Amino acid sequence: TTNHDHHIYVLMGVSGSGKSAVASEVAHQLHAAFLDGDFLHPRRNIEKMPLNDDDRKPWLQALNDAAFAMQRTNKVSLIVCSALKKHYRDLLREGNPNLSFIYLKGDFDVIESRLKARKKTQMLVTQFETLQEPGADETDVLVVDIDQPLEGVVASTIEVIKKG
Amino acid sequence: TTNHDHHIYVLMGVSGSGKSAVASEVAHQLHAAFLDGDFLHPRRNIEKMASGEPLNDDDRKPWLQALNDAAFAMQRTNKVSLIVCSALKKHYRDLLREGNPNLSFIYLKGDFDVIESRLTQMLVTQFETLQEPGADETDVLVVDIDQPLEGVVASTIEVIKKG
Ligand SMILES: [Cl-]
Ligand SMILES: [Cl-]
Repeated sequence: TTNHDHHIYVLMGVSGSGKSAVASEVAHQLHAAFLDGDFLHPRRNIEKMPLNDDDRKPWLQALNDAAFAMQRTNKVSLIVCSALKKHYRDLLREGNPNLSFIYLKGDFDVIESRLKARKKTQMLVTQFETLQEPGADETDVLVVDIDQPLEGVVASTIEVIKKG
Repeated sequence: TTNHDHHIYVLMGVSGSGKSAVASEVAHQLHAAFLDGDFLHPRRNIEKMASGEPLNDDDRKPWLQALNDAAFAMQRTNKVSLIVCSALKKHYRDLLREGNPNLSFIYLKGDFDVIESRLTQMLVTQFETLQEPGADETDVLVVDIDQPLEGVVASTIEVIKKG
């Protein structure tokens, strides 16, 4: 069964919005479970690695199943998944009423500079075109401004998680 | 491709050996990737634990394949990746190793006295299922869990840095 006393937060946003870094630190501070969704891409997906809907299908099912597994024994679970399209989000939501999204939101230049700093440019543009910012119909979406130092993003994400 | 410069450590051992607590802390201190493999279990597998039934080999199969896949995904962009998996049988370990030469195991080892205190019946069954890695398993590093968490964490870090 779904445990309503427990909750899943899917950190979403385009590649470069710092999702893993944020999730890892938040998880550590809240003693929460943490899953970087990027690790569940199918064998085949890693072999290819602008992915398509059919590409993402099995991945999103895996992430839906993982969230279900995580909420059984964890009060708080964080899953990183860009979840750019509303449909991807609805897929994560299936049978998971106790799941919400924390949208790490930033402008193109902020994300572009983080990407340029890492250890692509066109994909980022493509990232933004694909992204459908959650609208008023999605009431389980909380937004955090990533145009701030890492510790601030972390603390904004924590506030968003604790406000309820 | 496999990046032999990168490494995956599967923290193994029976339930109650503190696998998750150690992995979490280690990953954070090292900035390593971390996946608790329990989260990749198929619902049916979850359910057998619901009623308190000990798991089967065919049970564990897709679970292990997905852990194998996750290890391969983790090693592409992380120099150090930690996966929690009890990996009690030698065959489970072999499944995780397939295609992953850069995967080894960190065995959180303790006997029944300790794990019972650190912790009923499943524990007894865990030990029966446990096939302690022998000499034919060279990518197994052993960590004594009969010390505080801080020490376990430190011994685990040392094991990862020795190589
Ligand atoms: Cl990101
Ligand atoms: Cl454990």
